[PDB]
Amino acid sequence: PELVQAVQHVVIGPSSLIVHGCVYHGTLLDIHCAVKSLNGEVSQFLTEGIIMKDFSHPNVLSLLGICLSPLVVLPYMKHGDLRNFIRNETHNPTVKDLIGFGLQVAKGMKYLASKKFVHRDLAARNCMLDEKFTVKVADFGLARVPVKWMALESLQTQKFTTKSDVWSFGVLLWELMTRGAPPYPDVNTFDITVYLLQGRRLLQPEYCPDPLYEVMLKCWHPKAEMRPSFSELVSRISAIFSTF
Ligand SMILES: C[C@@H](c1ccccc1)n1cc(-c2cc(F)cc(F)c2)c(=O)[nH]c1=O
Repeated sequence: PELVQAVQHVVIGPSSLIVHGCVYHGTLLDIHCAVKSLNGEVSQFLTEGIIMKDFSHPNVLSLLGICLSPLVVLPYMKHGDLRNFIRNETHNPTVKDLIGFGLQVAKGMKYLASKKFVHRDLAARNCMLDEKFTVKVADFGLARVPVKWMALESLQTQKFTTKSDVWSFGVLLWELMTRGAPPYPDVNTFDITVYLLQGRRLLQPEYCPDPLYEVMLKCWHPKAEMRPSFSELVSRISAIFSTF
């Protein structure tokens, strides 16, 4: 009804999209795009469109538009996801370049948080890279419609907030400083809640600066309230990057 009218500015007409679930290459008119096919719930998908169409930040993947299986049209990202990029042979980003990637994630997340957007699945596998190696926060498989990245309160209560996203970002920083290493590889899926309650945490990566590892430890506080906001994380990571 009114949702139907509110999504008109995000709806793309079939005479403007050429598709060539999963992601397929496609062309858009208003240009090269990525089109994900989505194999009650349609109502929640439409409100997401209204929200994500408002997005305009250099570190956030933009939503070009939506199709009526429903399709999602996103800008094409040449170097794919961040996690696979830091594990690829052809790319050798320095430790300063990895810190820089993390800062771009923090600024895009600062933007998402300024707009009251709780990501729910922040991980390096969900951040894309474009042709200029700009890191763009994205979701490659529905989250608002991954236990080794979830906050303690999310594991126990199933509640997701911006402070629980800060916890996921701490794990994302670890992934970057380890170059795509699986967090908690010897901790069962069914054992992390007790492991985290007992105080235990991920250890300092070999090539991680001491102030940057303190930042990861701040994101992993048992109290969500005691965790640094995204604005604070941008401030602290910019400070580290400038003096590294
Ligand atoms: C815009 C981008 C994103 C996601 C999170 C944070 C920032 C940016 N994005 C949006 C959707 C999406 C779009 C919709 F219109 C409805 C929906 F259900 C999902 C998606 O599947 N993947 C993805 O990367």
